[PDB]
Amino acid sequence: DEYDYLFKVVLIGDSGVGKSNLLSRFTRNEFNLESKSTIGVEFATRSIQVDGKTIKAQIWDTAGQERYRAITSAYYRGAVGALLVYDIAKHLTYENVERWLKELRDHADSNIVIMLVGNKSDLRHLRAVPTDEARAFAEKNGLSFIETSALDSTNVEAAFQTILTEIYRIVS
Amino acid sequence: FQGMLEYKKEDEQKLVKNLILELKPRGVAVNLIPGLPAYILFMCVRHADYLNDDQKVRSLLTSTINSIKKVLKKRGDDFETVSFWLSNTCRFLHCLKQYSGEEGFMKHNTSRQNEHCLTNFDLAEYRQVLSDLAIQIYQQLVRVLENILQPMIVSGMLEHETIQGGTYTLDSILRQLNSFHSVMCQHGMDPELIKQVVKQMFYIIGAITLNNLLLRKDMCSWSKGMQIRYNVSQLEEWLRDKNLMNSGAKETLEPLIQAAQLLQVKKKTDDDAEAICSMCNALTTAQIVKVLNLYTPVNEFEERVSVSFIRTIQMRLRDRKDSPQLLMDAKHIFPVTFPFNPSSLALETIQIPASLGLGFISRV
Ligand SMILES: Nc1nc2c(ncn2[C@@H]2O[C@H](COP(=O)(O)OP(=O)(O)O)[C@@H](O)[C@H]2O)c(=O)[nH]1
Ligand code: BEF
Ligand SMILES: [Mg+2]
Repeated sequence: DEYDYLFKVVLIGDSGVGKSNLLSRFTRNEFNLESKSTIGVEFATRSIQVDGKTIKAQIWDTAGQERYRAITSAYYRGAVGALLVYDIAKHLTYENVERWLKELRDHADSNIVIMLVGNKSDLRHLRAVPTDEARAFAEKNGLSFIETSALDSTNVEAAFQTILTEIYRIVS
Repeated sequence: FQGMLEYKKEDEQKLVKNLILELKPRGVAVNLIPGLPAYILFMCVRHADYLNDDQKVRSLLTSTINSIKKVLKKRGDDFETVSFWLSNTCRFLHCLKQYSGEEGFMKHNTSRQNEHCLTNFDLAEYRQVLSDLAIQIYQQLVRVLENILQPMIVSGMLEHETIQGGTYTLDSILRQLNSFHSVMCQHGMDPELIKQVVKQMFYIIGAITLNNLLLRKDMCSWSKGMQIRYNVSQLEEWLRDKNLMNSGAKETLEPLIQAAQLLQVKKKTDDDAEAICSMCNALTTAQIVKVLNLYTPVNEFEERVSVSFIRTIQMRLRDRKDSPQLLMDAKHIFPVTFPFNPSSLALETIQIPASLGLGFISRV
């Protein structure tokens, strides 16, 4: 297949927030209730259309764990986009967003496009992170914002579509 | 029309020559519908059976099998040739079963198709000959594709670095795979056969890549592990795009995947050891220990795998009862199972184009 742009996008956030299922939902429309902690680094691609151009998303995935700095550097290297993910039903994962933002600033290009993603929006009855609170943090820190559900697929396409479009605005 | 084909006894060699010996796979009339030579051949058998001519039945079937063997002996190293005649031999076998007159092979037949069944001859023995012939053709197909893929694997799967963001690359392998698959599809090869061929190709890719890991220290780092995992992910996505996720091809890569994972994971604590043992169930103890031994870091702040850690691994993998295998047999061929795929094609509707050069054949 052919493409006009190749955008490396990385997924970051606490273990269990749903990074790998966001990947699987977007790239192959699949979801796993029993997905286990990601081993090493995983990869998946999908091409979309932006402004009449074919943009190939190259999505990197890894566990929200501590690792050798060199591996982290390789993970972020060349990334033009990042999904910073937390669990709307787990406030601790939202509290740790600052930590992942710090890792981002330490390793990523200064012009990387960052979207704050509140995943598991299907768990409405268990919400621990107010939408307004997270959106306000995102806006304050120069991040895009969206709430997704990898489970029922809500806003998953829109999330990737938006961040890939914002990257395109910068690099085209 | 009856759905048979009549030919003079003096034109039998002429029949097998144009339809089998000198027939081109890329023929325009041949690419209208798949298995056309197989259908034409069988339509002649029906007439022989209808004529109760046991001598003609014997000669034609003998001329057919020997003509197919001849093409594959002459044009032996051509993928398209082998692929084409594997498809047509199987279809010729399909016809002999579908129109055998045996109830077990006529469950999907129409009323008119049953009227086309053989009435005078039991060709059960001849079907066995073709079945064994089909096995030999498939064997030959695998050898040809293996000879093409083998030189590309090491360079494309390991040596060519792209994870940081002429000789063969991953795209080279991907393109070759596409060519193989496209050819088999064009010939209308049985889907069960195509899937088994793809599985065979992926095993070859996996085994050769994994064997090089187990033989080279300059390939055992976390960076190479990431590269290998990405390369495999590309192969997986190719499978998905071609609707081959049930071919078994992906599962053959599982030892390679776990080796790539082993290169990436932590290798120090007892928890790391337990994680490795639980993770590498598709690798043997010898293979796991080997990779840990060959693990040669390329950065400063990271140490080599200690002897204490390796002992811990061997201790945990003591109670496992697995194969003693170290290097894999990259030449191994999985035993092929052949399907029986009868078609809805109406023999009485099949016409013979003039470009085939078979005008001497009368349509009965
Ligand atoms: N209810 C719900 N559960 C989810 C969603 N996304 C992921 N999960 C579950 O959360 C668990 C962790 O998912 P995973 O993708 O492996 O988290 P990761 O460590 O960030 O990759 C899994 O059991 C998933 O089934 C979602 O949108 N809604
Ligand atoms: F555990 Be997840 F993969 F971060
Ligand atoms: Mg994960």
